Amino acid sequence: DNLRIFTKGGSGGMGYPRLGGEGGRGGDVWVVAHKNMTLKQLKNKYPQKRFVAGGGANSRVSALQGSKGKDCEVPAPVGISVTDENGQVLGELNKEEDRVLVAKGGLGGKLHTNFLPLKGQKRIVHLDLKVIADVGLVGFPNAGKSSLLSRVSHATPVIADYAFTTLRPELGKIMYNDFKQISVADLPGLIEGAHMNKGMGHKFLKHLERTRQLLFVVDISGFQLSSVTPYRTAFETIILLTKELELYKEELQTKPALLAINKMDLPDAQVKLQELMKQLLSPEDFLEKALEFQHIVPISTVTGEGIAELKSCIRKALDEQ
Amino acid sequence: TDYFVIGSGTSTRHLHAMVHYLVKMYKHLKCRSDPYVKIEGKDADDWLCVDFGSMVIHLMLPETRETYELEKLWTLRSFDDQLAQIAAETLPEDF
Amino acid sequence: FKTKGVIKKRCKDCYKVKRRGRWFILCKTNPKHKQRQ
Amino acid sequence: AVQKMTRVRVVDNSALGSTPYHRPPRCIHVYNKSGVGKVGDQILLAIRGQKKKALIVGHRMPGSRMTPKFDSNNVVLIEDNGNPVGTRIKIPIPTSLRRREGEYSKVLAIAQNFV
Amino acid sequence: WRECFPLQGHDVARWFPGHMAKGLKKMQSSLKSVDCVIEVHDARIPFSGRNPLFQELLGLKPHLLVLNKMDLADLTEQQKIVQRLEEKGLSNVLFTNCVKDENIKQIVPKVMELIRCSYRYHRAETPEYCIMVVGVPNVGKSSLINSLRRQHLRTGKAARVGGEPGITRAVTSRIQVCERPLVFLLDTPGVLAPRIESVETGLKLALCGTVLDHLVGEETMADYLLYTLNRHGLFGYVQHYALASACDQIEWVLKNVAIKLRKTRKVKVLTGTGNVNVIQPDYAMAARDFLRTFRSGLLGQVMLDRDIIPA
RNA sequence: CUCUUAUCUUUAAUCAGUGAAAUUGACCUUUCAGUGAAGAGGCUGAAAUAUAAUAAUAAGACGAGAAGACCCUAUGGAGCUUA
RNA sequence: CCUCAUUGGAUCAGGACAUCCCAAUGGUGUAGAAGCUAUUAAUGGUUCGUUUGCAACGAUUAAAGUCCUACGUGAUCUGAGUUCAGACCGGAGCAAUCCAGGUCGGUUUCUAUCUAUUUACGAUUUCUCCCAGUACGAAAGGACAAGAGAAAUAGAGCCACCUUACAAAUAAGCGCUCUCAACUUAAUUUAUGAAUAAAAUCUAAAUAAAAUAUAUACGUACACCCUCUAACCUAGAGAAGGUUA
Ligand SMILES: Nc1nc2c(ncn2[C@@H]2O[C@H](COP(=O)(O)OP(=O)(O)NP(=O)(O)O)[C@@H](O)[C@H]2O)c(=O)[nH]1
Ligand SMILES: Nc1nc2c(ncn2[C@@H]2O[C@H](COP(=O)(O)OP(=O)(O)NP(=O)(O)O)[C@@H](O)[C@H]2O)c(=O)[nH]1
Ligand SMILES: [Mg+2]
Ligand SMILES: [Mg+2]
Ligand SMILES: [Mg+2]
Ligand SMILES: [Mg+2]
Ligand SMILES: [Mg+2]
Ligand SMILES: [Mg+2]
Ligand SMILES: [Mg+2]
Ligand SMILES: [Mg+2]
Ligand SMILES: [Mg+2]
Ligand SMILES: [Mg+2]
Ligand SMILES: [Mg+2]
Ligand SMILES: [Mg+2]
Ligand SMILES: [Mg+2]
Ligand SMILES: [Mg+2]
Ligand SMILES: [Mg+2]
Ligand SMILES: [Mg+2]
Ligand SMILES: [Mg+2]
Ligand SMILES: [Mg+2]
Ligand SMILES: [Zn+2]
Repeated sequence: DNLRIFTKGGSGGMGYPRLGGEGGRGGDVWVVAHKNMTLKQLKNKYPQKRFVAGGGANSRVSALQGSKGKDCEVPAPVGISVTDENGQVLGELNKEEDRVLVAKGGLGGKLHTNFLPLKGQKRIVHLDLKVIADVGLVGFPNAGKSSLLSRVSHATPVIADYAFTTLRPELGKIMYNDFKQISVADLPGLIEGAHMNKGMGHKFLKHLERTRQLLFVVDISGFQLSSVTPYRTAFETIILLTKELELYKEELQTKPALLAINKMDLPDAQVKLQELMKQLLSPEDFLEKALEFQHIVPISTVTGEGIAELKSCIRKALDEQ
Repeated sequence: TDYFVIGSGTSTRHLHAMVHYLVKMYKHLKCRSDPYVKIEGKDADDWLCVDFGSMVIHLMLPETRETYELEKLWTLRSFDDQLAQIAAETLPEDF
Repeated sequence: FKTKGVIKKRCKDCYKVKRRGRWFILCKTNPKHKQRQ
Repeated sequence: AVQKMTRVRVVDNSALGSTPYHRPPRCIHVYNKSGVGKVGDQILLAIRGQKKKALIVGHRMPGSRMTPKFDSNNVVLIEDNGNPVGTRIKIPIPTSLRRREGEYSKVLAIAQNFV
Repeated sequence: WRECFPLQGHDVARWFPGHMAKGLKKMQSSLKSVDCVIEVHDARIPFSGRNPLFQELLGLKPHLLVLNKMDLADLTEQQKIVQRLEEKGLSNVLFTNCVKDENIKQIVPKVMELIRCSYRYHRAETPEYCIMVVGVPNVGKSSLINSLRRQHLRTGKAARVGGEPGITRAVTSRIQVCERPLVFLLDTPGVLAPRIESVETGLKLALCGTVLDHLVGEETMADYLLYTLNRHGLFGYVQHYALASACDQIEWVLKNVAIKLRKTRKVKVLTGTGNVNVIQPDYAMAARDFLRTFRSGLLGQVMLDRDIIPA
């Protein structure tokens, strides 16, 4: 849903000397808002991604002025954000009837001025619908997010046994007795830091930016996860999660979020769950300000215990904002 | 029809679910000799009407129910307030 | 099946046959590789 | 039989028709493969600068035996989604509309008198 | 009193006859021999109509805008109009009344000075300054030929001036206008656009008389007068038509106007027992006369484009 | 006009009387493909084919007519205007 | 130094296929649904208006194909244009006049001699219902084949009703009824199996099948050798044909 598109502006028609006059401005590319469904059409149908515009007609005898060129248009999903190849946001077609001069048609060739012809501008433009889910799932590897999504919905999520798995987030809409559908997407387990784009990186972390709220899975087994030798406690993991989120974007931390305890089935996990109750809330033996939303519910995905309880809390927060 | 039924629904999604369930049960529940019933108003987003052989069911949203006021017309056959406002006329020349 | 003037194999698995008066290159692994003369 | 350019009588209580206007509505299109329109056939009116869908509920042309021939070409206005524009119909409507293939239950609900 | 004119479901005003197409070809072929191009327009409509093709097709030559029919328009904010027109890229604009030769002298000096800045290339040696006038129908485009024909040459009318649109059909030959600068004018048929922008602009563009009224009916337009006339506050129709008091309903005012003018028709109405022909007051005739008074300026000065110009 | 219909009169048609006109190299006067100058009943190669009427249609015989149009020619005219 | 002049429509259509819809298929960045691309196929069909002088739009449709027939077709009809006799403006010329500049007005007739031609057929498309709100799909959304029912149009007929006439015993449509079989193939897909050690290979190898549109193998219709003074006829221009206790 983060495809890319190249375009080329029409070239300017060359003028006709001895008072023939100007040449038609080359055709320009205007991305035009239409039915939101067009995104599937754009990426798949008309696979050639180069949108080119007709160059303006050359000035003819009798001093005919140029035809002004033939424009080109891109139907796009509503709510799309138009960004440059470099990632700079040119604009967003948030509303309908929102055309954008993405590419510039070649300046009309004029013999009287300095330049006889002029070629049209061509560029790479990213047009992307990064998943705008109602809430998003952010967790470290082996958290259990895919398993959590597996049971709430019927999505057959890829289960990440090892890190760097489930690279593409899987969108799942959660049905409710109220007939309200809530879209939840599970991205892959993220590494510590990632401000330098290490490993998985923060490239997929733009998907969370779109999501209105954040869902935090907290694997109890992750507590004191030896790994190479970080041995991160869940308390540490949350602190790292808050810190890394702030570095990537300050607003991400401010955005509404919920907490989802995982892997509480084991009796030791229940003892750790009491430790989880201890960690955060009241001050502990700390090893900046950080945020605790307190929308934390104790559940175990593998046993499917307490899953129904969490569902309610999520909907309450959603209906609120 | 023998019986006229009007029932409100929470939302458009709920309306579709109720209509589909009734038709599914209708086919299952005997009616082997009896013919089939169409679902009308699918193009409409707030009012769906299904006409069985001897019963007619209209499912609509609260506002649509309030505007049309189907209950009043059939309860009060000729004394409905909206009907009362509809008078008769003739066509005389202007002088 | 594209009807082209010259038939050329595009992969190892592609093989050639002479059916119904014409030459075909048929590839089981990749059906895109099918050509008719 | 209703055709293109016929003059029609709106038999609703809807403001679009009810309001007295010097020009009656005229049919612009008949939704059939046959250009002719009979009872139960939709048509597109040109009513007060607006293009609006409508349904024929009676006409002056003779039909098959045991059906009612009206003295005016009667029509009801329906919204684009198909819901009737007006909420009441006090003029008799033939009962054939029930069994004709199409969606007529909504109009029948709004009609008190049947002939 | 109403709040906003209903525009839902109404269609756009498409006129675009064939002569407005064959004409556009001749105008293109005539670029050879045109030093400057003059756009005439209706002062009541500063920012509407305005066939975009003229800037596009005829943009090669330098341009000058002459807002005509200034007498029957409100120009209290003329200063404001210039400010925004400067933003549009129309540095030089002229207001002129053709019938009473208002400000028509100034046009030729500006055309002279305007041409001096430009280049002439192939025609640099010709001593005759030939310029060309274009615009939408019934803007005084043909009249402007005559007003300058007399103001300078003091000779007389040379182009057929008519009330209804479409009088001048094809691109004609040159018409001599002045002797000292030796300025000739090329008269061309009025072109509107292949596609007007909005239903309202098209509705306004019919008010001033730019498009044949029967293409709009003359009944979805009379209503527009009452709206804007009441909205703008010009309560003059009451006195002119001796109406009881201000109103905002066509069926009522046109009922009064029809009675005042003693005009009635025999109209077929369709009742429930069959068609009947009944004598009735002419709603159609009143709409025409109500329109024809407005356009004659006896109902007051108007600024149809208001709150669009200020901004 | 959608979308035509019925009736009566005229004409038509059959019987009786009278009796023209343009037109006509000769005709025992076919279809298809080819050839040819946009071109074929008649030429080349295939094919079709008892003989004569009566009443209908108008694709063709570059169908028939008129002092029609269009360009060019003549050391052919004529009307009109002049510097 | 400048330049510039046959074609619409109506009626009836014959044909090409370089296919617009309908039908059979290969591939896909084809999950379903929508699409894209290519092969095969000429089957029947391919709308009604507004402004228009060439386009410009509106509302529909399964689709509103592209071309050839001397604008296909004026001894079938019609509007322009070529283009004149009258008359105006604009621009020329001393004038007469003139302009490939505007505009308004404005008569082509034909009895058919020859050729040719004038008496059946075996249906196309669309929508709804069912399968089934299922298969599929995270949801959104949402099929195929199989099966039943409605219409529209075309073709062929009819008059019990209805309608319009003859202010007749009739004729019409706006009324009513009926419409189907495929032996024979193309793209394509299978099965068996050599050249070619395969437990390969659909085969311009020998073989076995399935699979568009077409069509006439196969059906229906027709089939009789036929008196005729005359009358009568739902038969007819004449002649022919039917009927006659
Ligand atoms: N004991 C226990 N095991 C669990 C629980 N939830 C998930 N797991 C186990 O965790 C294993 C590792 O994969 P898992 O973390 O579920 O996948 P993921 O959510 O996609 N991981 P990632 O965070 O990297 O995307 C799974 O195979 C599953 O058995 C739980 O509540 N309890
Ligand atoms: N009041 C007033 N009327 C004017 C003025 N100029 C022209 N008119 C009116 O406008 C009409 C003439 O229009 P005209 O000059 O032919 O303009 P046009 O645009 O060339 N005509 P067309 O529609 O054919 O293109 C007459 O009714 C005349 O009285 C003016 O300055 N004031
Ligand atoms: Mg005789
Ligand atoms: Mg012979
Ligand atoms: Mg030949
Ligand atoms: Mg021969
Ligand atoms: Mg004879
Ligand atoms: Mg002939
Ligand atoms: Mg000589
Ligand atoms: Mg001589
Ligand atoms: Mg044909
Ligand atoms: Mg083909
Ligand atoms: Mg002929
Ligand atoms: Mg004849
Ligand atoms: Mg003369
Ligand atoms: Mg004329
Ligand atoms: Mg006359
Ligand atoms: Mg003429
Ligand atoms: Mg003959
Ligand atoms: Mg089926
Ligand atoms: Zn291959």
